[PDB]
Amino acid sequence: KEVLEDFAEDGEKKIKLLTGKRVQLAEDLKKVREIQEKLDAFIEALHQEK
Amino acid sequence: SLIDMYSEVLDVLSDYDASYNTQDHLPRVVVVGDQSAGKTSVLEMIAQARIFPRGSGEMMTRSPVKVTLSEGPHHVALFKDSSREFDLTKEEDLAALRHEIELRMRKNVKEGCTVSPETISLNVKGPGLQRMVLVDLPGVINTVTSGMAPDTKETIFSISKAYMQNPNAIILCIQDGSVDAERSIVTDLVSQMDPHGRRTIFVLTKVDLAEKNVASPSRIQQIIEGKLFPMKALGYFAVVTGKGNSSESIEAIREYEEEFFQNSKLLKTSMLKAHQVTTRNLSLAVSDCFWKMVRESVEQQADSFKATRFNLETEWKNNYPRLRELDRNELFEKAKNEILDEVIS
Amino acid sequence: LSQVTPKHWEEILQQSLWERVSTHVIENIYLPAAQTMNSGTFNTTVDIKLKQWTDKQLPNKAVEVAWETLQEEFSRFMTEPKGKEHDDIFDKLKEAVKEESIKRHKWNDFAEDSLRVIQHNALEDRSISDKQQWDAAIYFMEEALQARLKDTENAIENMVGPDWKKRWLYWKNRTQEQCVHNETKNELEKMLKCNEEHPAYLASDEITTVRKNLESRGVEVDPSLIKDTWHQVYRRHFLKTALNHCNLCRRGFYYYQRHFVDSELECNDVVLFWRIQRMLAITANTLRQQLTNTEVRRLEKNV
Amino acid sequence: ASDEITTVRKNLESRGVEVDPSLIKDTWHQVYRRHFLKTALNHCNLCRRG
Repeated sequence: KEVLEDFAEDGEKKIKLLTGKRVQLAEDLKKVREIQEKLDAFIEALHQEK
Repeated sequence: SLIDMYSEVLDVLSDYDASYNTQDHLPRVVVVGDQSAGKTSVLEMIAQARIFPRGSGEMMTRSPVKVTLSEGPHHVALFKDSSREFDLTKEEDLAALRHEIELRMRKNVKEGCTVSPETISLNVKGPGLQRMVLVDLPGVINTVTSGMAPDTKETIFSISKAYMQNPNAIILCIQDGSVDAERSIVTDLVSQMDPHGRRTIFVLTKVDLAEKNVASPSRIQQIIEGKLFPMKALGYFAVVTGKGNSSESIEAIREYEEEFFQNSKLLKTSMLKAHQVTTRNLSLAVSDCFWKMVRESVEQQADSFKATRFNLETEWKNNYPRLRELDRNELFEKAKNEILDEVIS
Repeated sequence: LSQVTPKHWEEILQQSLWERVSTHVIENIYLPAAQTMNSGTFNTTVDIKLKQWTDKQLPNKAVEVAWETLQEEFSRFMTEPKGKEHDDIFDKLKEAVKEESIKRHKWNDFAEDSLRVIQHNALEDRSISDKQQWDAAIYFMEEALQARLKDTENAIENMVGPDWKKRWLYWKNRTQEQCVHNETKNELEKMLKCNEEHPAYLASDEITTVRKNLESRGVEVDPSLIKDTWHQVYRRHFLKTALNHCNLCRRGFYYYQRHFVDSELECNDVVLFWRIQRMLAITANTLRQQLTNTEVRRLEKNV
Repeated sequence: ASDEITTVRKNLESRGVEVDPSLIKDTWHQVYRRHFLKTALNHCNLCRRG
């Protein structure tokens, strides 16, 4: 439990340890989806003003 | 409002894509100015608040600032990394904000340099403000200051070129009306980098000082009508940044500029078009053109992002159909639970 | 013209559409994706290519193919000679009206948009519930592969010539360049035999090695010629490898029925071809119905 | 030459043998010396009646 808490507080160690196709795919999908959601909100709000 | 989301999208795009592969697909406003050319005054006039540090001829802008103007209940400025609100309606808070911005400029400076290439995103809210994103850049110096790094001029040029790399970026050149176009290199660089002129906009400062200097009307008319300059831009505008004092209020400068142009003999003689002057006309034209380009670009980007996300999802199904996508934190939680299970086993 | 059995229309439409797009599908999509040994990456590339092509190019080709087939039947019937009883005075008028009618022809604009979604959902399926469908896809793949293989053999034969046994029977002698190509073929044969999973692309040091062995035979060959011969040899080898895969995948339906993903007999190509064949059948039927109903009224109006 | 080593190494891999370039160079030196000596011996036979 002590080791896990120390590892949790250090994200850099996680990045070095977590390297894989599954990890990168999940991270990229999260970032792309987050950007897309912001774009949808921006477009809808822009078009609803008029 | 809308521009707040657009500014946020640009910030996340820069973080997600370090390179300009995707950042070069959206319109942007690029501002380049010389030393003591009134670039800070013009940016302050558009923002309707003096938020940048002022110095007696010294380039206080030691780091680029991404100033965003949006719609808000009160005229306040908020940092991206800090939630401490600063009220621009009070002069005391304005002075504190200027000191905070200068402190941030010095903190971001790396070792061995004087001007850092990092850009700080600042959201300046206010009722009735134009919905657009502005970029502040250090002034171009003909002679390198002894107190600055030898590559400060090169860094400023590189930052301006990187910003201008976007084919949809709008160029906003700022110079001095008392200096001829042949004595400044910035105007030559702007013309060279935009042979078409489909997005170049030129802003001339200290027009009142130039008029008080008995400037030739032919040169002013040619600059405004795009005759002397070989490049053919969409249009040219002239604004007055006051008498040059670093303590003059924005409201007094704007009122004086309007009165000066109303009583100016050049405008009443029809030498210069009445809609080619004042900051209000320039701001409205820039905002409408920038917004229309943004609308078209964002539609294309949204479709491309949806298709790209679909490809990533399809790859996930093909490779890992019976698994669930989790972020770095969730994977850590799953890994530790498996460890505890093995301990029990 | 509307009194023809629907089966005849479907057969003509299916064959014409398939041959119109077979070259583009195989060369521009199948070949680039088949290079990778990773099934997941292979499938992902195929799906991305399919979406890009279907959303913009597929409806245009389908409309042109369907209109061309209608033109063939219509124009022929205008000019079918009914033996010695055929009249010739009306032929001139028939041709004049036919040309004017063709110019005024205009296909429905909404058909392209509707069909885009129709075939998109049809191709999205990835499950073959019928044993006979799996066998039909194998046969369809074999016919397509054999046609491409025959073209590859013709190009190879042109560059090299007949076998020494055959050339002796026909009394034909190979040219000096033809013999040079034959020696290069033997070198590529040994290279491919040693490395059965060699990448399609080439490297400069590989050319050097091959050229040295040619000099050992007293033959000087430019690197450009070696690259061209290697491309043809690799294409022929890959087609033969696919044929062997088809033989192995012939009895692989039972393994696929249990979702034996761990099994190395991942007949991804058979599934993809089955999707194409199913899509063609749906497209042929849909075009036949549209031809029989949608465009008949427009033809009558223009006449 | 380096490309000669590559060719030789590839033919060794075709036989399922991996050999470092240093070993190939050493073997080539000994082989060339033996070949040259045999060539000189043949030259002596030709030069016997010369």
